[PDB]
Amino acid sequence: SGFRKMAFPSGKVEGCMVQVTCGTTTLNGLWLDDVVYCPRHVINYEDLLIRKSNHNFLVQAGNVQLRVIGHSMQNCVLKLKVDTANPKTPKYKFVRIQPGQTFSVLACYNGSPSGVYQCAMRPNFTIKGSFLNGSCGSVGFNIDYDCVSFCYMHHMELPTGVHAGTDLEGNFYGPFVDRQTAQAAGTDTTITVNVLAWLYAAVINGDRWFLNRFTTTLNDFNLVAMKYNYEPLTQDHVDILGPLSAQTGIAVLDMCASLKELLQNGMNGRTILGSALLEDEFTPFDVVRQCSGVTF
Amino acid sequence: SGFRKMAFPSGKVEGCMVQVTCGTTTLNGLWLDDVVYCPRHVICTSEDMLNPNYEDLLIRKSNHNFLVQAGNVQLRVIGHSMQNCVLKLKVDTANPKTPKYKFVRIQPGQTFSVLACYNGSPSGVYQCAMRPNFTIKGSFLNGSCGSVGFNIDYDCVSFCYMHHMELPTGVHAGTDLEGNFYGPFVDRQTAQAAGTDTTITVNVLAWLYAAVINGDRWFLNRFTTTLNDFNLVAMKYNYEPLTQDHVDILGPLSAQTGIAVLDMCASLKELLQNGMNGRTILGSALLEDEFTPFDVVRQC
Ligand SMILES: NC(=O)c1ccc2cncc(NC(=O)Cc3cccc(Cl)c3)c2c1
Ligand SMILES: [Cl-]
Repeated sequence: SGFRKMAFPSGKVEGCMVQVTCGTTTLNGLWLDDVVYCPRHVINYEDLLIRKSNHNFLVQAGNVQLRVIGHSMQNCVLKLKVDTANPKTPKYKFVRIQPGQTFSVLACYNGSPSGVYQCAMRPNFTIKGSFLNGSCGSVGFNIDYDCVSFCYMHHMELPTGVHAGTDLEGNFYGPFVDRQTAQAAGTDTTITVNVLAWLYAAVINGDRWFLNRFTTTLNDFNLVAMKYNYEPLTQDHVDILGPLSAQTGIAVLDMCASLKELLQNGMNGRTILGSALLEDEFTPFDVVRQCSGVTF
Repeated sequence: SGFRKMAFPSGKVEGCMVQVTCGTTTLNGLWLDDVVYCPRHVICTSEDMLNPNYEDLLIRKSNHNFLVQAGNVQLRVIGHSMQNCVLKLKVDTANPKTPKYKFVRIQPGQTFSVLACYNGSPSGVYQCAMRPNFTIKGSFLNGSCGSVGFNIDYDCVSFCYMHHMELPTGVHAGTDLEGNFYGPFVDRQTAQAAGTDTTITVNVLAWLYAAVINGDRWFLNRFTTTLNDFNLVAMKYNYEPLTQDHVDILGPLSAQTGIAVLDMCASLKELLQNGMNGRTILGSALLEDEFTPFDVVRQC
């Protein structure tokens, strides 16, 4: 029993964190095999990069200085070729995630990991993280068996306190650019399929006060979701929720009628899994994994 | 900016998790140097759990009855001893991945990270607090016994909790790494219940200071309070009494924000009276009590 916001064990990623210094700027890098990946803003980026030599980039792995022997740019990520392969390199892939998907973040400062938290890629492509100055280059990831799938690298904080970054191939999530200019996060929405998954997790843990005898059509629910700044629920989301529906005996559209009643009438002084708000940062897969105990 | 429930990086603890099997029971052990620490209830059957005599059960065991597995390697047990509710299995190999560590006993209100494990394999990490009633509101399934709680301040891992059992309300009970339980609990399947829980007042105050540091002041008011009047009101909402030690501990956050502790106590009194009125504080519609004054200073 119990339901916590749970991150993946961070050990496989900790063994990859390094410090990258270029001039006055110090940030974090990801050392995989013989390449160190970091935000290109550590340095017209092609014009700024052509003026740099390998010895201008100082890379520190623990108390050891790594020698940079090459450098190249891929989108908004700088790739520093080093003379030593990371002996701690885990099995890994670079994957691009979609809004609504969750991942763990290993927040780092000076190439030293300080904390790990779980979060979701918001529908507006920002993340509600917890980062201070020096956190740039911190990474987001998921784990599948023994394979680490790197999905995010931190680049900047927006004026509202939310965060923006890229996949590990340097492509930004969202309409952001890596420079000091007027940029704002778009109006955010609630991840509907995730709220539904969290309602199924509450039923599994013995919280059934919000259940009702009613059902709804997907069209009627989507009109209600549009009214309350909730993302549209598609047939794919309904299919994905299938296992949780079979486990609890509550049809997905039956759980939508509960969500509709919660949106129109509130919680009435009650909580669900210790929360007075509807939680949207647990995917259907996170709920099944936390209520089954899958290990890495 | 931002404020998240943040756990310590778990790598130093992952390299210590092993699987301990005794007969039909399989649970987790903590491998530090040449000793594997695990709940002594690994020697029990489900029947034995009503009134186990651990000394009588342990004397019937030999070293080869305990199967210890570290990854794909079987460790050889060369000795065994019991210390309170923890079993200490001497093994023939020192853990090469043993970090710098200490065993510390924490007090209610203190927070720590938990590395939840099954079959000696880590599955997840979360942050939690030792409740005033000595239970933890964890997320643990069958097989999670032996999972550990820790803090990593600087490069030293301070182990403070080992998971032993789930109570009927879904909350969890365990021991420090010397095998002494937190709370009036016993490793017996006897009728045991968590005492009435309360809110950790010093932690809610710390979290209100974190909100002010992140730019939010909507909840502040022009009033102050005496410590006694604050306690008379807060105890009516099931809040723990605030002591002079708590007021002293909040000193740095008071100096940073310019809001005296007893003025912050007056905003807390008002929040309990009024509720939030559709507003949130650091993305929460409830008053959060699982961040200590130390966690707020560390994260903000
Ligand atoms: N499904 C379960 O059996 C279950 C679920 C969540 C569980 C979460 N934590 C622990 C489990 N087990 C026990 O508490 C074992 C036990 C029993 C009595 C006395 C002691 Cl000291 C130990 C858990 C089991
Ligand atoms: Cl303590």
